Amino acid sequence: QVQLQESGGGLVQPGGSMKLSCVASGFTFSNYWMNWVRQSPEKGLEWVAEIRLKSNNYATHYAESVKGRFTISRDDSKSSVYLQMNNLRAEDTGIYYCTGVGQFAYWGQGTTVTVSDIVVTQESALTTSPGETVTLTCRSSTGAVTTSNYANWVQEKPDHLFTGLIGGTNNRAPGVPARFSGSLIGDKAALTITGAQTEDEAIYFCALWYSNHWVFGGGTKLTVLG
Amino acid sequence: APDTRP
Ligand SMILES: *[C@H]1O[C@H](CO)[C@H](O)[C@H](O)[C@H]1NC(=O)C(F)F
Repeated sequence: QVQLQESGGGLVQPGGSMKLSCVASGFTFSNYWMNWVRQSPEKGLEWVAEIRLKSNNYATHYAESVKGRFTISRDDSKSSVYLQMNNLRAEDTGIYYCTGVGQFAYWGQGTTVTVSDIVVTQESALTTSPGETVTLTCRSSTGAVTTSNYANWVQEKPDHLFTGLIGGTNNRAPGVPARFSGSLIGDKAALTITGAQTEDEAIYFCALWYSNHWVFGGGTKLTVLG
Repeated sequence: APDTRP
């Protein structure tokens, strides 16, 4: 088991500052890029920042929404990643997650922060039953999804529990069941569950890579009936 | 292009 554990959230005033931390175990932390992603009811999943390796001079990239306000950093000797958040805005409210590996296999439990253009489209909802084959799709407003978008698929279960399923279009994360597979079909990315099970009732998000940032889809609610 | 280390 890999473990990621975030901390540092809270209830803050607009204009304030806060620093989040995340400690990793169970994988060679210093060989992987790390990301922060936030979840809000208003905006769904939103990628915030990435930090690359020592060999990349710890290169960083940021969502346009946080550029100049947030700073990502890491300390490989402590297997930790940090997010310094300055000039907080109401729109920064959400649950913050550290995540990485191939490319979003592993997620922490999240830390809540309450402060008081490309579109990726997914089916809002799909209904299936056990033993059926169901395919979820992920479309880009830019045109065709290709292997150069490195499509990822992540599952959210209660309570805001995320697990990465597929990265690099069609690579299953370790320990992910065989019934999950990724593909490209008609210029969309697609997740297929071949033989759906009751426990697969969840929200599924896709994420697409565009040169130096990720854009998450709005999520699909999959109901498994019967 | 992103982190493609397995
Ligand atoms: C992963 O694949 C990338 C292109 O799809 C690119 O070639 C990158 O350098 C590859 N990464 C590794 O081999 C290693 F994990 F860094």
